[PDB]
Amino acid sequence: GANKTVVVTTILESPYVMMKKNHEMLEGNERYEGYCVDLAAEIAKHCGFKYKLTIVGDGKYGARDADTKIWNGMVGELVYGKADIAIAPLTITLVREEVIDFSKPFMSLGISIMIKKGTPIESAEDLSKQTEIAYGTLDSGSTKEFFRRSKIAVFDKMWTYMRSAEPSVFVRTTAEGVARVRKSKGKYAYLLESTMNEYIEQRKPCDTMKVGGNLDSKGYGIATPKGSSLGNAVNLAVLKLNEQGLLDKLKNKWWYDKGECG
Ligand SMILES: CN1N=C(C(=O)O)[C@@H]2[C@@H](C(=O)O)NC[C@@H]21
Ligand SMILES: [Cl-]
Repeated sequence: GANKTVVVTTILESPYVMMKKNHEMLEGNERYEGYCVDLAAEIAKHCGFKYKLTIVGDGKYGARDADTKIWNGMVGELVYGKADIAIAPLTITLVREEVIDFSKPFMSLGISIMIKKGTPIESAEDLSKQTEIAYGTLDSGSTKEFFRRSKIAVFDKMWTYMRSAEPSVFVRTTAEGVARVRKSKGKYAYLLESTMNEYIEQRKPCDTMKVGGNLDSKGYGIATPKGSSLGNAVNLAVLKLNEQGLLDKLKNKWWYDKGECG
């Protein structure tokens, strides 16, 4: 049939998608800025479609409720037909791959440790061998699942602690995790994706630090409904954009050009 505007679902997560300061005076796609806003424009240009950015209605990434079997978040919007494509820091995972299609990754990352500056922790092993400093993950996401599945002694010790810790060590959003690090006087460490950690480290108040290496290696992908015809072109566009340097240009624009910490 005739071409229609492609509905893009995305999520407010810095520096991927943010409201422009003057969004009250703006309409449509111009309300938003960030890495994924720029990426959406490039994908649409390289696939020849017009598009409308929308913020996921429930504010969530995408997980399946164990009792109802209903998918929430951006994944749900694709699964149930409410959006045509998701362009966001959505981690490529086994369970999501079963219900949606993912492009090859547009960004590489791994699980990492965030501390308040001066916290006496250098590694995951350090965290696992002590109790004074609490530590946790985003409550629904791929980081939590890495710990749930690990056979590595240190990480399994960490999961056994986190899953039963009181009060809960799990947080609702990145912003909550960061705030908890900043306000807990060194007594909370946050396990999160290296991409967010590295962004936050270069934002005022310049009071956090990434410690140690990454624990794994994964990727973010552009997602489409399973079997969608848009999937093939989007996948080729991601590879083409990487090969020409555009993805790294956008990463440097949104991470290090805008660093506030010297
Ligand atoms: C904010 N992000 N942190 C995550 C984590 O699990 O650390 C989630 C992960 C996912 O797609 O589940 N990538 C987006 C979310
Ligand atoms: Cl081991």
